Amino acid sequence: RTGIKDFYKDDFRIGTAVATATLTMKEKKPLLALIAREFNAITPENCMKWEPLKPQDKDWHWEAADKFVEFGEKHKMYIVGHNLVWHSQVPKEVFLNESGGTISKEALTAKMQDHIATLAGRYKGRIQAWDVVNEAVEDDGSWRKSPWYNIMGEDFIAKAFTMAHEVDPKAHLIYNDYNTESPIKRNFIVGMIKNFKKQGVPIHGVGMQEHLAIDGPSVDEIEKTLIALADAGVRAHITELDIDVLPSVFEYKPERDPYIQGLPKDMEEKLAKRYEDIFKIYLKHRDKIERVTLWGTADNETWLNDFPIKGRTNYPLLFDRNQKPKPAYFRLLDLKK
Repeated sequence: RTGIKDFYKDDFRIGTAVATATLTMKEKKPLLALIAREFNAITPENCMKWEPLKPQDKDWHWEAADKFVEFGEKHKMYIVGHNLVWHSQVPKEVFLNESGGTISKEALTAKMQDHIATLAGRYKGRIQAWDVVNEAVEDDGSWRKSPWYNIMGEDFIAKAFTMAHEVDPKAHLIYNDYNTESPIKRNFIVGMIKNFKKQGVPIHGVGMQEHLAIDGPSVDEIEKTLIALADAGVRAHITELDIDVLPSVFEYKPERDPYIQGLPKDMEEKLAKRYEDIFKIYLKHRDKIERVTLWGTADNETWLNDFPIKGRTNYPLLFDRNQKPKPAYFRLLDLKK
């Protein structure tokens, strides 16, 4: 019982996000060992996305992704495949023909299916969960006007899952999305999910990205999302969990980056209290959740350091800039003691 994964077995798997640099650099070895000690599930940050894996939709770059999957099997990880079909980080050449004007519905369908057949096929039986479709719902309670939707309709989701289930029938198919605590967006998602599953579409689970803030959203809305998803027939997945502790709502300002010198004790405790309250709800509905994954291991590798404002110093994860366990981490351990 050494890592946080051992404390949370019999409940749900504790995962993290693995960067490409961690796999292709020998000086990032301590990070790899740190992940193997603490987590029992992994998710590729970028190496399995369309553009980084297949730039201009031409030649594949399996190298980075292969080292990821191999690392997972080397430690018996719950390997998650990140993004088969996403609206972002996808080459423009995909949504256009050989002219190239706007591609047709049938031709684009072939591109999506060929991509799935190749990507999911290469790691068939070696990947436990796939992020089939991601962020298909607009935050205003409607369909996202992506090229995927505007051309193939909304049924591109139904086809992506169907194709993936044919390619790798043992993989747990997942629909991922953010802002799932927003009722108007959550209702649209659950409704969409229920409609597809009724039509035979193999949707096994729905992923909550859980890009939460230090203040909100509340644990009540988080709980309601868990209940709504459970009643939808799918399994709950926490996919990209992180806690933004910086003032939000861009241009850099000395006042909106007030923790350059470090994170104060009252902030460390407010963050510890935050993570604790969230996991309290997770443990309450442990039978609904299959996996809880934090988007990164240490604070130095978070995307929130440079987004939405570049140059800031953020503390969203369980480990700090020096790979040391933060009070929030131990706070989560005490829950299972």
